[PDB]
Amino acid sequence: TYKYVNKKEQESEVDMKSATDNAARILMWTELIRGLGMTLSYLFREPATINYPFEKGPLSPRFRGEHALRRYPSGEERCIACKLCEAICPAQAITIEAEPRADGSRRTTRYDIDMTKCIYCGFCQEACPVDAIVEGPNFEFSTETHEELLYNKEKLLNNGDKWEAEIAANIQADYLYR
Amino acid sequence: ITHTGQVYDEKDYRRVRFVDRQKEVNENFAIDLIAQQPVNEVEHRIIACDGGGGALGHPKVYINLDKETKTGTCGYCGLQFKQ
Amino acid sequence: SNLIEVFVDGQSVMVEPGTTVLQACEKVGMQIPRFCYHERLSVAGNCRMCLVEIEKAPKVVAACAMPVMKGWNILTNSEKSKKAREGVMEFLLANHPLDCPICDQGGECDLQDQSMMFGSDRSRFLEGKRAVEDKNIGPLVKTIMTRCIQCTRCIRFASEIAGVDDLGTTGRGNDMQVGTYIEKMFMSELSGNVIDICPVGALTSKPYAFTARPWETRKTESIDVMDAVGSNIVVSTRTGEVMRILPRMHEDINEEWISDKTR
Amino acid sequence: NMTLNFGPQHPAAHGVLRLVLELSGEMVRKCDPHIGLLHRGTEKLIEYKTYLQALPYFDRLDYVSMMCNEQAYSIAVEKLLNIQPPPRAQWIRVLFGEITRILNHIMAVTTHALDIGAMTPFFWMFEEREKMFEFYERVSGARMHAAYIRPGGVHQDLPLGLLDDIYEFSKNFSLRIDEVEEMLTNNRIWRNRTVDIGVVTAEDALNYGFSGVMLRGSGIQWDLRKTQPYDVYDQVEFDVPIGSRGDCYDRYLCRVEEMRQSLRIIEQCLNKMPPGEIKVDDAKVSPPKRAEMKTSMESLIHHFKLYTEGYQVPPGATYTAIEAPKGEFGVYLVSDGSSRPYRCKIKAPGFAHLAGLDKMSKGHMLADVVAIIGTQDIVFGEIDR
Amino acid sequence: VRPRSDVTHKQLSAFGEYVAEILPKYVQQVQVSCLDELEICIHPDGVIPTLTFLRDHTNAQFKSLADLTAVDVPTRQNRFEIVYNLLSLRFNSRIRVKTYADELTPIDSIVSVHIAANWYEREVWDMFGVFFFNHPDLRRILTDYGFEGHPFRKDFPLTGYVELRYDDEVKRVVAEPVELAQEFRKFDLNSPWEAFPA
Amino acid sequence: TSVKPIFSRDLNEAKRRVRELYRAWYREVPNTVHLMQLDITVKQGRDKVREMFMKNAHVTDPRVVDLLVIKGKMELQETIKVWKQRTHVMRFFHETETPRPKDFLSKFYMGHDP
Amino acid sequence: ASATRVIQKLRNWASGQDLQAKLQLRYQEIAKRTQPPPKLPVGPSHKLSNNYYCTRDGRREVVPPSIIMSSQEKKAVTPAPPMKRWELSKDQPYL
Amino acid sequence: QLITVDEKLDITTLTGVPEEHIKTRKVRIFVPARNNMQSGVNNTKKWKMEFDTRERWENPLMGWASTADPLSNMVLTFSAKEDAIAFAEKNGWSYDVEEKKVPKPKSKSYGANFSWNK
Amino acid sequence: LKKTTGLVGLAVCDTPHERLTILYTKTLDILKHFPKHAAYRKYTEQITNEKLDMVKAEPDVKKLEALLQGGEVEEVILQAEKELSLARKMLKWKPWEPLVEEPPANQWKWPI
Ligand SMILES: COC1=C(OC)C(=O)C(CC=C(C)C)=C(C)C1=O
Ligand code: SF4
Ligand code: SF4
Ligand code: SF4
Ligand code: FES
Ligand SMILES: [Zn+2]
Repeated sequence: TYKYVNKKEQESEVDMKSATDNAARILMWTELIRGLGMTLSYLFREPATINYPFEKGPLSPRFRGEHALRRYPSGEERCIACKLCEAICPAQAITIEAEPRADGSRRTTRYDIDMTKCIYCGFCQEACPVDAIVEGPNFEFSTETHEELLYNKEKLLNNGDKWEAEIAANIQADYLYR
Repeated sequence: ITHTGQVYDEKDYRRVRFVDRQKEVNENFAIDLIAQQPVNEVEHRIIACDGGGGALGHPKVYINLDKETKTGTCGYCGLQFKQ
Repeated sequence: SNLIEVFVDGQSVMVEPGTTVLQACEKVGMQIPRFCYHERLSVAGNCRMCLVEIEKAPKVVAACAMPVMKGWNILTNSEKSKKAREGVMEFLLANHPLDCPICDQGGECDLQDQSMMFGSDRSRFLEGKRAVEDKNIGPLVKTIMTRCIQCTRCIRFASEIAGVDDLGTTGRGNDMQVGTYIEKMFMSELSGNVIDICPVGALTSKPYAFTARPWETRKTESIDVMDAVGSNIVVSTRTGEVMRILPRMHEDINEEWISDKTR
Repeated sequence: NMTLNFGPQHPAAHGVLRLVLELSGEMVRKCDPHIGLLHRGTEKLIEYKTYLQALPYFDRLDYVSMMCNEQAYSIAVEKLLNIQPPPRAQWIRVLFGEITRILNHIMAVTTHALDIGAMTPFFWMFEEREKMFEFYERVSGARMHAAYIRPGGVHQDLPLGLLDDIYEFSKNFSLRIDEVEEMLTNNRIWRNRTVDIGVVTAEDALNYGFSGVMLRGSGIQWDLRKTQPYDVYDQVEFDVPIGSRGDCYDRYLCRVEEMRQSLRIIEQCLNKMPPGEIKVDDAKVSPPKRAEMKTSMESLIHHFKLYTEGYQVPPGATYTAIEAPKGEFGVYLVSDGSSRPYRCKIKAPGFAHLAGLDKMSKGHMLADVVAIIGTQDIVFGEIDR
Repeated sequence: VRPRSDVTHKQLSAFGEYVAEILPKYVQQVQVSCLDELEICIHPDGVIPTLTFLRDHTNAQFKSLADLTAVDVPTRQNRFEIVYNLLSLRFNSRIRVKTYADELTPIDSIVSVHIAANWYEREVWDMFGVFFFNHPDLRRILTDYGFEGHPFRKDFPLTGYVELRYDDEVKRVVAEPVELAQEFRKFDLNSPWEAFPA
Repeated sequence: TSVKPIFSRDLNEAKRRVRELYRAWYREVPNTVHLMQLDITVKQGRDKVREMFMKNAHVTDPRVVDLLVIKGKMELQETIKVWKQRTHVMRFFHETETPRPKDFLSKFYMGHDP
Repeated sequence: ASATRVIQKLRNWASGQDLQAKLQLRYQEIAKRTQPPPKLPVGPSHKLSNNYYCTRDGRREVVPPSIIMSSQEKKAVTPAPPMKRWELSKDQPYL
Repeated sequence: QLITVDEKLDITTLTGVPEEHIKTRKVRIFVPARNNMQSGVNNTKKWKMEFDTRERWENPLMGWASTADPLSNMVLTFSAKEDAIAFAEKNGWSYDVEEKKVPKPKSKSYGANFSWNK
Repeated sequence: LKKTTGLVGLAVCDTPHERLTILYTKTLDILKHFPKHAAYRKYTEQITNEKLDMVKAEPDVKKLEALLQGGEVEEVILQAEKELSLARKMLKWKPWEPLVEEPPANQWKWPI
């Protein structure tokens, strides 16, 4: 099904009345005045902006935001170094090397997410079997120096501890969907 | 210092990085935090650790607590269970 | 002379009398999904994951153990021989403990892949699983044997390639556990090969427990210098430090095996 | 001819464009656009990445129509795997595909005006655009660059409040098009700036491979959404807005109509979205559900292999074209049996359009060229790839 | 499993024969994928002739060039596989004509047949190095002005050999041999087990 | 053997084209050093041209030579029709990079893999 | 909203439209957050019976391209049936 | 008409490779062996030629591996030994081909394991 | 009769039946030189003869547009002379000849 836009169905022959109406349109800028009315109208509408520090634009539970590594309620970090979070990262951001901890458990000696390399796809959130690496809600982590953006296990684990309460609520809300 | 005894030697220069800055480490260390949790005294030879929370936990696995001497430990949580 | 002609899906390959059905598929180029069959280990038939369908025959045959016969057509990809694999893989997986992110034979599993390629997408085992007590077989091999698919390749190697004759099956039913009855370590050279030969990650290497994961390992083919047999070996290096040395096959020198010292 | 380059920093240059202009006086006699300022190596990087981990790249080729772009890769990979997405997923892709064409057109119409000098239309619609991204963020977690449309099916089910919120946006959006409609469609100043500028004749448009609103604006009747119905575009009713003459006005008017026609398609999708699964049930192609991978061994093996290695699509090659808001976006994916692709030629509606700038901007002033680029809706991510 | 209509695999198949018959001097192979897509294969010399017949034949009008690309099979003697995908708005069908070109054996240019190719042919030269005779203005389009090497060739390193940084001493941007701080981890992904006869 | 000729039937005819390009570059070096305000000496630059034109002196095959000038011509066009700014041109001189010694003892003293 | 009637009337007029009916700012009409928990439906293939994958795996039942005219009276045939002319819309043919 | 050239296609001059990495890089054409871990043989089919390995020094700030060799991660796959050798000759890289070594036929029969005297 | 064709550049051609009959008869003529059993000659002659026959048979252009498709009649005119141009071009090309050269072996083997 098609539709002609800007196709004049027929040649309306000028009638004085028509001509006057048109000539008035050119002479007294009638349509231009129409446009001014629209903007005056909004001037009276409530502005949609938010006080950025005081009010925040709404983000729902799946917002990917900033990486964090979670821990079991007991206190044992969730990651067991299966290293498929490294395998599926599209940007090669996550670097993981592991060795059996003294307890005998499997754990990662080094877990480094290069956030400048990361493109926040959220697949790592997807891939983890124990769901140790999660996309945390915080988006405000702008840093003065490039090195700060590179994150080792201690920053991510600390990021995990700080935001665990909200991360748990967010995962709680969206897990049925996944 | 860190979880893995990562401590720059007294002569290493990456210590310059920490000059005038905090070397980020976490007081809460897992090796210790799991220890605190007590051994679960289950009464069945084989029990399962779903990870706590089912889908919100870790892949389900069954542990054989048959060895009387030792206690089964979930390769995931580290939680220990004894018969 | 001594050249029967058997058809693998009508390809008229010709094989010496004595060749098994699995071997007939190999020369055409097809590969029967197999567990418990290793070229240099005796045929045992334990897994029955290789069931194929010779044409005009009531039942499917065991590839690795069936002497081929004249005329037979293998029908390896026949609807039937796929139910005969879609239904075996159902069983191996049913009693299997899903700790694939613990099993360091993660990408080195002939049971996930043979499951991702020749098996089903789901499970129907709503019942409970089993668990087998682990064993301290030694300081080199970590036997997390709840993983074992009772494929008896260890018991063979430990008897046929190496003359240890220690590892054995113990019991019957679904609690046949293939571990030393009394806890006597498997101390012998040629010991570490069990790791490489167990397709499951039940018993794997204890030093290389959790240092890596195979997709990452860059593999450079080199020569054994520890001993004068000069066994061929592959040095698996990640980010510039060697993580593992595992055998690579040289018919004449080390045919898929390497010493406990040089790995 | 006083060679002058439209350097990148200039706002009208879309950030990266070095149009070497030869100014025969103010009249410009020749343009030699020097693209390449945003070539990222998108198609040599994809060869080194598995099919799922290359999806994200397709959200960054045209960065103003993310999901429609990732519906072209998803359809391609799906063809090469002879798998089809479940019924609910196909409606969701059509629902998100039209939200993206409204999103691209708000981008194209308002930024064109920003270049010409009308500043208010951009602000009114951009507030309506963040209303829309929210829909992306609420369904995928990313305002833009979602990764929601997956090679097989889509990734996660719609949250339980999205379709009501999409109705409320679509219910009131048309007045918003009506409002810039009044402010920038009859202004003698717009018409003069846009009418009779960059006229492209019908056969020339086909020969230059324009294939888009540029094809439809001159009267050729071609929409890959009705001609070769991909996904469900066979079960939704819409009218292609064919223009008559080809001036940059007729092309604007067509873009404003497609926003209106997309509201008609979005309405149908909310009214008729089926109950069902959002991703095909073959664990071999689409990853197993979180509960299943944590309770069934066959699912953990399938999750481990899919995330670590890949789908391993069967060897073959396909060119799949979908009507992206800019025009025909096509992926020629050549595939060996491996889990990672061998070649992925992204046909960008835009490589062809920018070539036409020299022919279209003929006998035109420095100012006309600003309108000529604006009416091609060119995003240099797609052209540079 | 995708729905497949054999109406197309028959229509397209027939057309393939029609093209082949009409242009037997150049058509080497004409196949229809299982995905209902035709792919006439032509000797490189048939570039001009086969396209023109498709652009201007009443029973096969293929007016617009969807794309011109060149896969590179290093094993193949003729490395590049120039592929031209065309669309027929009249018959609502697409066809692909693919030829083979080695590094120093140029292909003819079709800018005459379709001017769409003016840019894509420059793109193929810049990335793969195939040369197109009779091209109006062949010159690098996507790569940097001084770039050395053709990037999409399978034999070109991803990271490349040169990277840019600003040097104060010389107060100007300056190439240096690439030094990467985390090399691309080359995960080996192929599984040692095949999937089907194919 | 049995190759098709790209543009030059034989090394002889091909060499003709190289001569032309050399001339072109030779005549152009001075202009560039002035339109780009490059801090180099025309003589110096002209030697560089010679360097490059000989770096590929060994090529014996006619087809390879022909492409080489096509490519060479393209570079000139980017430098006379100026689309290549100083950063691009000076790169030819490898001014910032530290030269590497080729003496074995030198390499031994510095790099694991020479 | 929350606009004194007069401002609204001026607004509606200057714009020429009842902008009040369709305000852009959202007020208590947007889906409340914490919508109820979702129990999503399991699709086909989850049957526990007659679910053999071999009977549902289009991935590799696909075959190598069919080949015609390999190098190694008759009526004319088109790429496909000539296309059918699109028909003018009926809700809004023009404009 | 075609012209005659006996010169081994060498196109080292057109490829655009830095001089150092064309004269100091040895590539090996080999058919990949099978990690003994798995028994599948689908990765021991096509020949591959791989450039010689180079420096991988540790990075001071994060400890990540760092490499200065561009042709390191590049492994091209060639279907036959003849074609791979050709690639090395025209690109000018040195080559040292390794013959494919395929498992020799081995005679197996379940009956043997039950032999009266083995 | 019509005011204008949908396509922007194309212009209404009065005497369209006459213009088509001129072009169609010309092509038939040029094809007369093609080798006798040449595939292009037999195939295009069949298409062109049917097109003329219909153009001769139908005196109403609107129904003529329906009978040989072509959308607007003006397009059919462009397609016919485009074909006339190619017919002249192919006579020079001589594509009816056998394959120029067989593909190098393994040139078309995709799994690689
Ligand atoms: C909508 O098209 C585009 C613009 O013009 C309106 C641009 O300005 C720009 C960049 C503009 C600036 C300075 C933010 C981009 C990227 C673009 O895509
Ligand atoms: S996936 Fe989850 S668990 Fe496995 S390594 Fe990455 S983070 Fe640790
Ligand atoms: S063996 Fe280890 S890896 Fe293979 S399946 Fe069982 S657990 Fe997963
Ligand atoms: S241990 Fe490995 S080899 Fe021995 S039986 Fe269990 S699985 Fe087979
Ligand atoms: S391989 Fe056939 S029985 Fe195990
Ligand atoms: Zn646990």
